[PDB]
Amino acid sequence: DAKNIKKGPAPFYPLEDGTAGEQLHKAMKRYALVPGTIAFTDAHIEVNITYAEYFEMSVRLAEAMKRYGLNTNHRIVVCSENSLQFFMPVLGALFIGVAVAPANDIYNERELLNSMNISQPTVVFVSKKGLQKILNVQKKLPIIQKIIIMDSKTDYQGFQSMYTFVTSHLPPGFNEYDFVPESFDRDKTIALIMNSLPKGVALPHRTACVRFSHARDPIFGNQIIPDTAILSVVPFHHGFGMFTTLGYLICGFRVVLMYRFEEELFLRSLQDYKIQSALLVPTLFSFFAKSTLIDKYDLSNLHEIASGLSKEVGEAVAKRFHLPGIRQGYGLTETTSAILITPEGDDKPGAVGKVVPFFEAKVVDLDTGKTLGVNQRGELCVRGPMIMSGYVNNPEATNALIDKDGWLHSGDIAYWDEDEHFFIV
Ligand SMILES: COc1ccc2nc(-c3ccccc3F)sc2c1
Repeated sequence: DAKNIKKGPAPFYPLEDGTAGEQLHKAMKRYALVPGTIAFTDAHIEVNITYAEYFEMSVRLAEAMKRYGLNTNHRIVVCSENSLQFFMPVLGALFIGVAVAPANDIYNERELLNSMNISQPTVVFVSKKGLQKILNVQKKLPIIQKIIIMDSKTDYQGFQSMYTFVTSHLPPGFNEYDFVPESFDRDKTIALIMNSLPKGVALPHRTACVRFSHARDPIFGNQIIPDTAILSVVPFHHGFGMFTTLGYLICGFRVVLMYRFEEELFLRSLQDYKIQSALLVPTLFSFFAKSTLIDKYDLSNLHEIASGLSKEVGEAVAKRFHLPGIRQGYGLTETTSAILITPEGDDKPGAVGKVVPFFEAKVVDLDTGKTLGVNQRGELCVRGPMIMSGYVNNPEATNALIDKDGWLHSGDIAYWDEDEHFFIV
């Protein structure tokens, strides 16, 4: 009964060929050519980094990693609080088909070990404040040959920074603008290994490329407008943070970051950076339903607040911020990014929105498995090319989640309405 399978429409702009590395390289190269185009802004220290800086350093890291001997048989871990440097090794690795495993930077040694025992990285990039945990983990995982320091210019405590690592490995006369990223099979080559005990979620490059179609979609993403700035407190190592940010880079936006929440810094940043869009994890929505300080800031450039909710809290937050509603999205680590998203300007309080392009969604009767019609409640199941290739070295868990037909069973109860909006119950 195809009428009861909700399908995404055609993408505004058709799905681009190329790896995720190649598409990020191509977009970023263009922005790099316009001086002063801002990529990231650290709200705490107030430092800006431009696309030219970001592009050049990413390309230098890609080439240095290649000369060091990394290739598609290798993985790297990136372990760090949100920062200006976080995406440099992520981009450099995607440029060369090296899989990236973000490790949650508040994981202790035990959680870290389990994460990295699944990802098995050869090189670990880490912030200064994570160095000790990584040193303690390296002891039990000798596969880690090299630790590189992210937020340092010079060597740090006997370890190379990203800058001196690059200098150690670049050929003479290296040209960042002549560099060409690696081409490979984007379905077979893993881009990201995300954590979901925790398991490892393998995401081929293909899932990111589809995300980049959604990201710049005027209905399912953000329209590419100049001088667009986003404020993001979301962890970069979590799919919500990872896949929104990569998409913002494709778009040329200014990504203003915070690595720890504070009420004044956050509202003052919205005001002073004239933020157009803001990202909140769910507990920060409850937080701003309680806030009264919002009223004291000029938030007239704010177009949207995006949520990775209860209909009550979302309604209150929208009102406090003087917005028509909340831009909700629903996704799992296992689906790369959001597979249901509030279509631009067509929000419904309490809905998670509509099926994104390339995807499909249904709800099924709980004890049965039978597909259901409008306004009927059952388990949400989704099918599309952003679904993980699988949990790493764990086929039983993978087969328990995704059926022989490619349907991923979300575990959540939902229903969809006559306009094809989904509601999670
Ligand atoms: C509001 O728009 C968005 C855009 C991306 C997005 N990703 C989400 C997600 C991705 C991975 C894991 C968990 C998530 F909630 S929710 C969401 C919502």
